[PDB]
Amino acid sequence: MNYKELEKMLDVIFENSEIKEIDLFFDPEVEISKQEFEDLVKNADPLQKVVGDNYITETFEWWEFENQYLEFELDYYVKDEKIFVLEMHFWRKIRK
Amino acid sequence: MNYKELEKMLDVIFENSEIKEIDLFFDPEVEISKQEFEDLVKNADPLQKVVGDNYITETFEWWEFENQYLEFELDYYVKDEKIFVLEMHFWRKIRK
Amino acid sequence: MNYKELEKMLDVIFENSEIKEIDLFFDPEVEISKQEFEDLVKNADPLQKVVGDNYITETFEWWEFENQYLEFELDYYVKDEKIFVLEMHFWRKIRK
Amino acid sequence: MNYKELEKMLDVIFENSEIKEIDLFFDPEVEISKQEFEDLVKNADPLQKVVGDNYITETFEWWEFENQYLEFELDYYVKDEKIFVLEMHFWRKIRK
Amino acid sequence: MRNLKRIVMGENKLIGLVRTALDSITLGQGVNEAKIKSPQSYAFHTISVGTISLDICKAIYSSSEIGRKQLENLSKKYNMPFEDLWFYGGFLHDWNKLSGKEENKEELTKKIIDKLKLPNEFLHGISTMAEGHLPDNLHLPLWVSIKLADMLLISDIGSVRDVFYFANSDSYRNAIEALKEYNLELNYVSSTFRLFTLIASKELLNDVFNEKSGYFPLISYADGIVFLKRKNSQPVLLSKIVDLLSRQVFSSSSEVIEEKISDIEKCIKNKEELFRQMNIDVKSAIYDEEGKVKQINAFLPTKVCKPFEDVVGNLDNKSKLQVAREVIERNRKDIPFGLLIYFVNKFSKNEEDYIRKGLGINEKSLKYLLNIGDVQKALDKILELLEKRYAEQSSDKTLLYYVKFSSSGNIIDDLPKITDRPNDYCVVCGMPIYSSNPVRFVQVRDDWKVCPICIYEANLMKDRVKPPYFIVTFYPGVPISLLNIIDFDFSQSSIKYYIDEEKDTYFTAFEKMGGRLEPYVKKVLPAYFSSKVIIKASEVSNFSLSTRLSKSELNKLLPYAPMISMIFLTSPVLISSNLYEMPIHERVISITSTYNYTFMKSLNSNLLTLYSIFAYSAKYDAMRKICGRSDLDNCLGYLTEEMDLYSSVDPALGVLSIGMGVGTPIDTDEKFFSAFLPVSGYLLKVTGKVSKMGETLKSSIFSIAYALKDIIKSQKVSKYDVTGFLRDGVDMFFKTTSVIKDKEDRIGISVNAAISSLENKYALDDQHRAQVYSALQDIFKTLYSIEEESDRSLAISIANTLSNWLYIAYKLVLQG
Amino acid sequence: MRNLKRIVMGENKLIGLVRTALDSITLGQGVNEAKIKSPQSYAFHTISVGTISLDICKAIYSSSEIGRKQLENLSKKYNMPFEDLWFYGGFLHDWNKLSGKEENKEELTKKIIDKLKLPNEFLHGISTMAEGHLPDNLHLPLWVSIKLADMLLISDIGSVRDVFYFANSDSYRNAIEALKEYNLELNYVSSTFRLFTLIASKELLNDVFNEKSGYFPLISYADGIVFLKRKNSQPVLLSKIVDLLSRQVFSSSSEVIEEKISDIEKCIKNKEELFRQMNIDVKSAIYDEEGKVKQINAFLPTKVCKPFEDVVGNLDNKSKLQVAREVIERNRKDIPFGLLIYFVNKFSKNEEDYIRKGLGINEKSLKYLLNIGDVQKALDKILELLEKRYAEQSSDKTLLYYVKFSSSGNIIDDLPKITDRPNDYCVVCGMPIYSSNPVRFVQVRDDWKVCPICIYEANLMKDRVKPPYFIVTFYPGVPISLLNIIDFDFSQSSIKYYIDEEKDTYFTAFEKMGGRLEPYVKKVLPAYFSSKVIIKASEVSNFSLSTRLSKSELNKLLPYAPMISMIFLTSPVLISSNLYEMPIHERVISITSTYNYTFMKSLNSNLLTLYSIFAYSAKYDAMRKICGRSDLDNCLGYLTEEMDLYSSVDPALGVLSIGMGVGTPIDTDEKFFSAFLPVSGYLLKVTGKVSKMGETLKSSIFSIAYALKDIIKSQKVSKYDVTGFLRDGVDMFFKTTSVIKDKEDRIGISVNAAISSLENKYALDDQHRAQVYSALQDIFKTLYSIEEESDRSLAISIANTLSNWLYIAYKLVLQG
Ligand SMILES: [Zn+2]
Ligand SMILES: [Zn+2]
Repeated sequence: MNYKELEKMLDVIFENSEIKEIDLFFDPEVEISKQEFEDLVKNADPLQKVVGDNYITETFEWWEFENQYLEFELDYYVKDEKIFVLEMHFWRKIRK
Repeated sequence: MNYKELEKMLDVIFENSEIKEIDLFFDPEVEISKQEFEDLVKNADPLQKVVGDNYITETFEWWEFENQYLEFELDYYVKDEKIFVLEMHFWRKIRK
Repeated sequence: MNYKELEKMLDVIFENSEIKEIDLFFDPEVEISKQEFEDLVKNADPLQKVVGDNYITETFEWWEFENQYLEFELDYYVKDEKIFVLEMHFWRKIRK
Repeated sequence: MNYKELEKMLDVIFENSEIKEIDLFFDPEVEISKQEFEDLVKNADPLQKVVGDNYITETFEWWEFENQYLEFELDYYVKDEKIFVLEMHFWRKIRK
Repeated sequence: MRNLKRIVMGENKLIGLVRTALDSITLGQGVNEAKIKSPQSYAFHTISVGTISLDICKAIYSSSEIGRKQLENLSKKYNMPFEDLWFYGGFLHDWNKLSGKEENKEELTKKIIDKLKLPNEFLHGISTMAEGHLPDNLHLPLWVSIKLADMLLISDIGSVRDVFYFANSDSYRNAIEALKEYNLELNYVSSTFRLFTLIASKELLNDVFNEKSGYFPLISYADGIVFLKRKNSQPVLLSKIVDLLSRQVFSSSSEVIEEKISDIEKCIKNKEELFRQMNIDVKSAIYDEEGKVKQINAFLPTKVCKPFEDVVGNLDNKSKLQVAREVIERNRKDIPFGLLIYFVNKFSKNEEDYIRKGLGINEKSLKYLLNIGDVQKALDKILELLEKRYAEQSSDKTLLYYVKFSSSGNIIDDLPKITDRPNDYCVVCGMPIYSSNPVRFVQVRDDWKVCPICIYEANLMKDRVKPPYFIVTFYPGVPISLLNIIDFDFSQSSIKYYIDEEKDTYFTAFEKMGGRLEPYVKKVLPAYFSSKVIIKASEVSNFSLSTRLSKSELNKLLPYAPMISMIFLTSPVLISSNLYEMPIHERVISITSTYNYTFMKSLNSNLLTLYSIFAYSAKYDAMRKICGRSDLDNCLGYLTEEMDLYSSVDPALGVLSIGMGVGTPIDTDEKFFSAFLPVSGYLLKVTGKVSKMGETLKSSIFSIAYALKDIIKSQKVSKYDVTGFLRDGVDMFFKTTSVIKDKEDRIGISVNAAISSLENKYALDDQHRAQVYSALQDIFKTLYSIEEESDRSLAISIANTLSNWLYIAYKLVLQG
Repeated sequence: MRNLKRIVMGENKLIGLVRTALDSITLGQGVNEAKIKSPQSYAFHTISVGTISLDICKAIYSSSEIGRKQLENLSKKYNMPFEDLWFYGGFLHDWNKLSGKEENKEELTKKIIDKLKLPNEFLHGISTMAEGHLPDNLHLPLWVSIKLADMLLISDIGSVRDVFYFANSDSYRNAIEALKEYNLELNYVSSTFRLFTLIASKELLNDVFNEKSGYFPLISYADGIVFLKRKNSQPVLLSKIVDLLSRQVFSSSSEVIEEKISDIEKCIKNKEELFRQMNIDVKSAIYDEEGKVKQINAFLPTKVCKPFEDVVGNLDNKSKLQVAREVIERNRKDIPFGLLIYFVNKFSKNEEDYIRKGLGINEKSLKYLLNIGDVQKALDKILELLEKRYAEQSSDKTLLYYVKFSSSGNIIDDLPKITDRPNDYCVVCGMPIYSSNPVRFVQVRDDWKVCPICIYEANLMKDRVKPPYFIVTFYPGVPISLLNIIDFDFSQSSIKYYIDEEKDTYFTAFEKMGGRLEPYVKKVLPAYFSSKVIIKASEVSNFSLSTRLSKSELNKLLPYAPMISMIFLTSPVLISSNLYEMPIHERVISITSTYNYTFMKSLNSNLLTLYSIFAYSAKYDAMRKICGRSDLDNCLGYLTEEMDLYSSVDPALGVLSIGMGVGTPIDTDEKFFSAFLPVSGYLLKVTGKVSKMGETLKSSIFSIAYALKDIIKSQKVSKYDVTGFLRDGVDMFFKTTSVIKDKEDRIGISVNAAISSLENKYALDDQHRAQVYSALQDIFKTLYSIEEESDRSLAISIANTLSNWLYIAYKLVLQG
């Protein structure tokens, strides 16, 4: 799967707050470069990283206009300096 | 959010077969017409329609290739011929 | 695992109304008799039975109090009058 | 909910490997003491803790006979030296 | 709902009969008040009639060969189990007579006979046996048992002797003459309620009035028990009654006696090296190296040595001997001189009682006497002292069965009272004291003393029957075969309060409240002879309850009061700190304590009274989540002060009482979203039926809330958005320029100001605003009526209460 | 599947017609081989007949007023759109004639006319027009267009002139005589395939043979194009042909010319301070302070200064003038002396060409000449030099249209060849060189030179047409109105290979392969006059492809070969490094390269040949997951070495070729569970139909795998558990004591040893082991036949391959 088409879908999630949560799973894994992955979270607030047995889990969040945040979680692994993503998770949370 | 935005996210799901499963949840509901709902279904096989207390759930299926089918179910409600979609589910199943 | 073990876990779910939702997944499947399956249902209202490709899904509902109902659905299959349960779902819904 | 009855249910999960995964949610929260919570994980291998905005998430794991592990995750918060649990998660994983 | 299979465990044949009858009747159908004369519920009276009818039939079956074969034929005719025919016969019979109240509408009886899965041919006999005479001669046992049960449970027979006066004079004579032919007599034994009798009454029904001797206890009436006598059976003898009940006192606990033994070992151990050394060179141990002789407090430290007659004086006479000999046998091999010095010198007021080998020497005598073999002389003088006191305290017990346990159908084996010159009278209870020892050391004028009775009551209130108490009385009486059956179990559920008048039956709501039916009741203390039953509060809640009854902790035990009532078939409940606090008497039940809040008032029906306190249980369950461990007592006080004030104008406002003035934190988001939402739909349900005002308020708030989400089709609301337009109406309604206005103008201007502030923020419809305007009229119509009554300073506090409830209903109609 | 609405974007009326026809026919139905004489598919021939019939009808419509109104009546009679009537008429007509092959079974035509949603009355005319004569006189345009399209596409008309010989002599004469009456002639122009003609042929069909001039191109046959001539239209003139095609050479890119300008600025900048200082005191700059005079390499550094006639000598004559004047205008205001010294002293082989103001002084002349105004004399001598070379290189272009672009239906405007004494001949292509300058500096014997033609071909292979190439040819020809329509897009999908013979139609599999139909084709280079089309491999894969064709990188471009074939309507595909590599000729298509592996052999049907390489695409997609970035080239080699060996005995074993001997890591769990499972069900599907052996193997492995999970009802299996009992049979089958045995005994003992080792671990059934025993016979029966053929040392390697496939099928039957 070309990252061009995945970004074509993720832009709708960033631009539509009506999207409360989205859980998507890839099979086979989608490969992206380090620059493509960094360009997605370049403007994010990193939260955690979990070095699993054979899957790296990271969590990020952004802030939106008010008390509303956009959460992001993904599981991935690295091979030959490309990033293979297992699954992605988005959901919006409101809290102080 | 209208179908013009949701169609941009659905075109990605239909083209890329790597997406094994994706779950969409809306708040508020996405408003679509009965015509746009018919065009999203006309080529799929319907399998089940159940009328909940206030949420009618309908599922469909496309044949992709070999023995892999793309299934798709909805949670929505209707008023004044307008269709408000609560949530959307897509997943690809190996069917004998 | 037999119904003698599963009944010890179900007695807790029926007594304590604080359990809002609980999902059970078996591997391998829990083997129960048609009689023990009938005794787990005889007092509930059946709502839906659908026959999957190899997994028949049936759901039931008890009235607890006021407008709160305990719903319960199954995923199972039958052979030689033996019932093998794939998974179990319990949740309590406010129904008007 | 008395912890006596919750432990009556959790013992079936520790003693039946056929239970692949269980996700249960409490509403209202179940209150237990620090000793009751420590007695559950006294023999566990702690993995992580996440100090959420108003919910503490912890993850534990045990080892079982072979390459099979039993995972545990729960979200909770403390008030008046009692522990109020929001939800619990169990699942069994096999890996080196 | 518990496992429908696990409730059937320990299936006594009577338990399933009561389960089936309660499972058949609707909850709101058995809770209904029976008659105007006394507080009786349909569930309590009908179950009692069937229970007594079951007992009388089993008595006839076990006593007469002719009644046995007659009941066998009567059972085979309808093809029903014997005890099922006997129980349901009286149960259906009582429903057919209590339905004589205005409704006739006998149609209800067909639903019961259907769910019981019984032939209607059986109902054709009952409906002609309740009124009319026998179906035929074979139904004579049922006619006798049921008519007797119907007699024994008239609205207020009120006394044991009134049964025997109703007996021969009225129309009940024909049934007793036939009971005579079944060789069964009627009999009764009157008794007075006392603390020791509460624990000991169960053993009398097993070792005296048992079926083996042929007495068959039936029912009690607060002044005695009513049972039977099969002819030529042995008479009820007082000798075994005194033999059993004095044994319950003269049988101290096997670990309490171990503690009194340890109290002795605590002293003689403190100077163990001296007592062990005294086995040789006594003159070197008793004398001090600096002077003459040591005194005994240097060997027997006063801080740790309680005198023996004060240690074991709390027990009985036989238990003192077991204490002395077990202490002697346990420690004679180690420190026999410590045992000698202890008993000889630490015997409290009877200090000089050791004259045997009593040389009269003050302290030097240890050098001038023989060895360890002399210690047994003390055990002999202990035998000669306690066995003599035993005959005196057994006589102190006897007068209770000469004066109190009286007015009986038993005969007296006891020699009369005159053991001349009773040594004293008890200072609290008044019973004559004859034993020479007792003095008032409970833990112008000279000395006061107490009898061995109310010291045994103290050893029970120390642990086994410690206050406070839940008390529930029955009118006119309660079957004994039903008292020893009903139990409860709150340990797995704590408080539960959700009940529906008709969606579930009585038994479903019975077990939902934690009610249990077990062959051996263990959490309940049935005062048999008192026609009442007492619940120890420690077995209800796990809170560290006090010994009295604090008004702040009454707010904590009250959520269990209605549950206790329903478990005991909807009967009046009293919360008290002393067993002897007497109940106050209406056609409806009452939940009361030493000091009654206004929200505990008994509404016009048992169903509404239960809902009134069940509403408080739902609020208590929310404050449990809100306020902390230390703030809750201050929180429940501010709530109770408001409920007691709102219910003083109408109980529907008592249901809506939550606070929401100031008091404890006014912060709304910390209170509504956190706890009160899951119980709001139930509190509103209770409000809509406790009064006509509450029905007007419930329908008006929902008619606005339904119209609010219909206009505000988005969840973007603030707290001020849905409540602001109403607050502008309340401000208009209470400012002094509008308070002077006429009634039709003051309500008309305020509702116009309410809709005017609403339409400036959102768009209404011409046909849609009319229902909001009509509901706002009814709201301000009630705000005027609760200002005619009461005060402006309270109507404003109620308006703020109602204004916040509108926010609650808006969040409640979106829950679906 | 793409959005069924977004494919319709850019809807050329022909595109929807081809989409509808392909959507109507089954995939395995259009892929079918047409006739035995030449490689043709049902999809290619029938679509071509309809496309040409559409072109001839639109030509008649646009050329004759009488045919226009005749087509209007014919369209209104059936009530169909004009072009829909014209296209589907020839499409259905060709299916009705190609079905003459043995099956008659004309029942297939009813499915097509139904899905097209067309009246069967139209089919009644076609089924009587394909055989028989006119339905009536009004159908004359269809009879002409379709019979001409049927003629133009006979299995191998093979040549442009063969059309005009088939024309008048055979039965096709009646259609052309009627085409005469529609004032439409036939015509053709022969041309030779060349690299520059590949990019330039598209412009000829737009600026020469366009509809505006009335020529209507139809089809090409590798030796020319066939078009039409409406009577009294202008003749095809060579003057505009040479005018347009020489312009494509004499139009260097606007950024390539900017680069050659920057190559000049790179030199004159290196010593900018000296050229700027030369505006005054030239004698102080040209002379060195230590001696006499400096030489020009101190001002014009050799490392950075390429001579001008070598810099811009790669471009054309007009582009050299634009380079010189743009460099002059850009830098005259700053360093005019650097511009002077550069052109005067760095002009390469024509060094002395600056005689104008050429004092003959070697280096001192800068002191002895006039100022900046003299620089324009160089621009004049550049104009007089390049405009003269322009007339010589335009003459060098002309002979291509005198000798190669020949055998035509056009007239010659050009003056004949004799520009006497051609200066040389090209050393590679052979065309005569006349311009005085060119020498072979491409980047016994004296000097070799090259013409301006194949230097323009080099500037195209540098970027625009860089090798390698996918090449697909058509037999006997391909419609031109279809070449400029077909395109592809692999950028969003990469490789796709899942096809079903009948579950989806041709168009579904067409778009599934990434095929596109667009009005302006952009990723495809149609060699029009060559009846073939060339695909640049850089627009297929994103890999850094080499300039030749490595055998290790052929394994990487091959997964795209079958996709290219299907997109171009199932036509033979050739992978090559040079455009001019000529195809080898069977009734079935062939996928080939310079060196052919055995697994690329063409099976007995186009469907099986595609499955043969589609099986390799599935394996390549798994190795993509397994081996790393550097190991993959070594991985694909070990796989290809096995496939080429297994397919040498049977192609079904080529489908089952994966490796699993040793070679690259034998670790099975790292290979099966990681990549090969999702494609195993497809590889087995291909195996069960490429040969009778594969059908025997597929049914036997599944019959064991189905029976394995039926016996081993648990997932507790190890790798050795499901494969061990078979390995014990293979060991029994190949040990030298049993290899000598007779055929019926060697297979009978090995299957007995297989089931014996199985029954010792698990329990079988009497009726259940028979199917396992019968399948093991067929397996070892094939292991004997692949030992009769081939070797024991290979049959063991195949046995290990089959033994691992049993583990694959066991994990495959549990996937559901
Ligand atoms: Zn006393
Ligand atoms: Zn050349």
